[PDB]
This record gives sequence, C-alpha cells and structure tokens, in this order.
Amino acid sequence: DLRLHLLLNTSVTCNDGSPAGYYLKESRGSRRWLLFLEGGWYCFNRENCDSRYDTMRRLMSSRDWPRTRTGTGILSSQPEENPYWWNANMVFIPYCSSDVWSGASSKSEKNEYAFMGALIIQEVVRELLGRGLSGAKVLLLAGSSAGGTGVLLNVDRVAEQLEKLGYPAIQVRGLADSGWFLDNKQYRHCAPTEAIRRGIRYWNGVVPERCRRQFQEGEEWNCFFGYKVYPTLRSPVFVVQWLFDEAQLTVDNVHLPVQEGLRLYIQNLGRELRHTLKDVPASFAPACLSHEIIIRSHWTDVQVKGTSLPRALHCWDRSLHLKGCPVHLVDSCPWPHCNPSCPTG
Ligand SMILES: *[C@@H]1O[C@H](CO)[C@@H](O)[C@H](O)[C@H]1NC(C)=O
Repeated sequence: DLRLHLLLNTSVTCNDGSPAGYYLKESRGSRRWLLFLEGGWYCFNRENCDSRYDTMRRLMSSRDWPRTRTGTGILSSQPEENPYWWNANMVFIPYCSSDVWSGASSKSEKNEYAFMGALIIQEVVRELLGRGLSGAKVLLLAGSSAGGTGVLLNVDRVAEQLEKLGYPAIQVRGLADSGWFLDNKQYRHCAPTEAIRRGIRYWNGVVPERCRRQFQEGEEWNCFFGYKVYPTLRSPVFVVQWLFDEAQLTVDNVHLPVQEGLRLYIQNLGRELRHTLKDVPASFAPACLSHEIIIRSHWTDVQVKGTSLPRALHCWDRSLHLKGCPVHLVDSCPWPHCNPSCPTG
C-alpha cells in the first residue's frame, strides 16, 4: 500500500545507474512524516560488488522493483499493528547504493558503480516537499541495520537541508534500529573497521561534519560507529539495539554447548553495548539475540521493564513537546533471552 515513485532527478541513481526512488503512502490530515531507510549490508570493492550484483540485485538496482510494497511494523497504517504512528505519512526508501547510505559518487568512466546513498536521501526529501512534506511538523528519519547506521550518518544533514531550503519549523528526528555497532575484538580472527575504511574511499563516503572534524582525514570510518558519532549529533535520536545483535556477532566471528571463553565473550559484548547506551537518553535495548525490529509485524511484542517499543517511542514524542512513560530502556540481564519477551525465531 506504499506506491513507488522513481526520482525525477534521474542523475541520483542506484549502484547500476538505474534511478533511485521511494515508496509513499500519504496521510492527508497528518503533519507527521516517517522516512524509513532499508538496510542490507554493503559492498566495498569491484569484486564483492559484482557478486552482490549477481545475487542481491534489488539492493543495487531499481530495474526489478515492484510498483507497491506493504507497510509493516512502524510502516503499517493499522493502529493494531502500529500503535505509534499509524496515521503518519509513510515513506520507505529502498537501499540500492550498498554504501551504508554514505556515498556521493556517480557511475562514470572511472567508476563501475554509483554510490549515492547520501544524495538519495537528500533528493527524496527535496521531492517530497512538493508532495506535502512542506507542511510537516515532524520528520522522523528511521532505518534498520545499514539503514539504522544511515540514520546516524544523515539525520543532521536532513535537518541542515531543510533549514537551508527555508523550512526551519520541521522538527527532524532520528530512529536508528540495529545500526549501533562496536569496533571490538573478534572472538576469532570481515573486521568492520577495515571494510568501511575501504568502502569510504570506494564510495566517496561522507560523514556528519562535527564527527568528520573530530576524527579528520583517513579516520572518518570512526563515524560509522554509533557510540562515536552519536555524541556529535544535534538532532534527537532514539537508539534501538539488541544487546546481542546477530550482525555484531557475525562480524565478531561468533557462530552458535557454549564454553567459558565464548560465554565470557558474549557477556562482555552485552556489557559493552549497555555501557555505550548509558548516556543515550532515548534508547530501547533488549537482551536478545536478534537483528532489526521496527518493520517487523510483531515489533509490538518485545518489552523492556514492561514497556514496549511503540510505547517508548510515544513517550519520546511526549518528552519532545514522565510518570510511567519511560524513554531509556536498557536490559541489565547478561545473557540472550534472559528477557522473556525476546523474539522466538
Ligand atoms: C540532481 O542531483 C544532483 C546530485 O544530487 C545535483 O547536483 C543536481 O543539481 C540535481 N538536479 C536537479 C534538477 O534536481
């Protein structure tokens, strides 16, 4: 029930030069806009991007995209499935740039692929202004997995873009789901830091300005790590992160009778994640082994300290205008599924 619109600026493209785009469901009465960034890993050289083109082509091209998509989870229009923002204008932005939403480079005689993630977001925002976004009160930039990291990389740029376009009244906020990773030691010895270092050069990747100025040339990969980029951001950002995220465990070379070394490794991972969220006032971090939450149909089921994620997001909304309406919800129990509300699989 979200309808595809390919970008009118056809110079803003997916990896293979096909036009990027977005799926839109408008809500006539609403001044709330939800723009969701899809995830799905990334690629960082010719060889691994070629492989992704063979077997994950929808993440590199719009040529085979369907005319519509069904909104699920926070993108559902039904209050039963989406207690939070069911009546909002909803936008799903397909991830077709393979660059963690950071790229600003075109396909050309020197570049086999285009990496335009950061420009896709900017162009979607610009084209939506003529479709009602100009009347918005709140724009929530949300995303899962690589899209969650994309929120952290792009939320302040969206805020700056709207300010420079003359829309200072639109309140830009971020919701980063499953995009808060640790550059930790692997359990056995890709290492995230090196691949992102390579990707930034391959993509012409861009990072938020204040973070860029802290880490400087050659070190901008640091800004892909939530606990380092988050303190530099000005827009309000709600962080959703499983304490034992499956993608984190994968990059850590953990594949699950757990003996002492792996037990301590997993417990330390949860402790470190919890530590990085200590001073993140709006966060939801259950002690579960899983990946992504906000566009899952059963996203309402998980609770931390008896509070669901849709409730926490509602409390966040109220805090940005609380007795029994918390926004900082981080599990303290130390092993996956010590929270009984964890997804079953
Ligand atoms: C199209 O997008 C490119 C890259 O973002 C930009 O340089 C150009 O000005 C845009 N043109 C139009 C007409 O939107």
